[PDB]
Amino acid sequence: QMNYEEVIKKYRGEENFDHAAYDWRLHSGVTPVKDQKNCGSCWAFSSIGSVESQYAIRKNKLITLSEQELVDCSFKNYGCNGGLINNAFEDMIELGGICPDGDYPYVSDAPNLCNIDRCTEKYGIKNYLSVPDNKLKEALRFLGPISISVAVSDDFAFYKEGIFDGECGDQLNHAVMLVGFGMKEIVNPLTKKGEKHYYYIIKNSWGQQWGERGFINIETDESGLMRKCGLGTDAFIPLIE
Amino acid sequence: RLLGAPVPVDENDEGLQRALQFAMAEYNRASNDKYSSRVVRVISAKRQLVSGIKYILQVEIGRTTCPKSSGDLQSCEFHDEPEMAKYTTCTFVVYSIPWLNQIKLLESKCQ
Repeated sequence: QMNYEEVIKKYRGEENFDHAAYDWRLHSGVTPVKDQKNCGSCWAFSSIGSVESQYAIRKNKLITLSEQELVDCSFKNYGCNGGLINNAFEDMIELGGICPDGDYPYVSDAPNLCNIDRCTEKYGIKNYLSVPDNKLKEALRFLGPISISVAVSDDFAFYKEGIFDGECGDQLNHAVMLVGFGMKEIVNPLTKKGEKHYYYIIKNSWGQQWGERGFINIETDESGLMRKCGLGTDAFIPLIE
Repeated sequence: RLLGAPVPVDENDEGLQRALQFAMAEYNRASNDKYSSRVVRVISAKRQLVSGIKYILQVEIGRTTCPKSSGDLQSCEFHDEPEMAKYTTCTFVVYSIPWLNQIKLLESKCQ
């Protein structure tokens, strides 16, 4: 509900930056990766991951919130049967914060009635803003990790390592986190000259065994306008201060 | 509209076949009947993306005039009299986690 141009202004101002690479994983902006398991709650893991990231960046605090509470209590979404990121944030505002996952443990598909007064203090957001599909790098650099949607395919669920560029999904279907962008020099075996390969760094919610310890790299250009699998057609980021 | 909700997925979806195949094979094995069953048709299948892949099958099963694969598997034929063929409908819920080369049968309740 806010305006990107006005927000980015106060967080960026002048401070020019390098489009080649920046990784919040090396700047206290990414909390540990979790696992949704058997239950379609990526939309929640994505959201909550974004807010934990905001606390580590702005409050210097390291907390892990409860996506269970969000799954049980977000009447805008459909718990383990899907949801939207912006609905997630929406309800966080109404609920008035979410409890630490230490008091409200995750149990995925297991039957579970919602209960808000289940922790001493809750953590919430002031509001959230949407990021233009041509500002992800800028956004990431001065605002922080972004909760995004992306179209996933089998070639994706089978990713192991490196900067992926396999086949995409049919339509947007999975929710993830954008925690940065990198760049690797790779000598073309035919011209024998090293070429620059840019990419985005994504945090998934399928555990640490998947991909590179839970993360995956996606091919992109220096400006980051190339959004493979439409990654980012849905891009939101919570504000807590 | 939603991320992470169960989607349709076509009948010839190779990933599904494998999913069904597993389900059925698992069944005949769990069944105590000396005759192996097998699917008449796939009514309504849906695939949900999660920490792995989840399938939801609605199929009509039937009893065939065959042994428990000790054969092939492989297509016999269904029993000629509908009472030995004991046709019915089942709902399978398979859960595959490929990057862990594992697969399960979460739910298999028949009518």
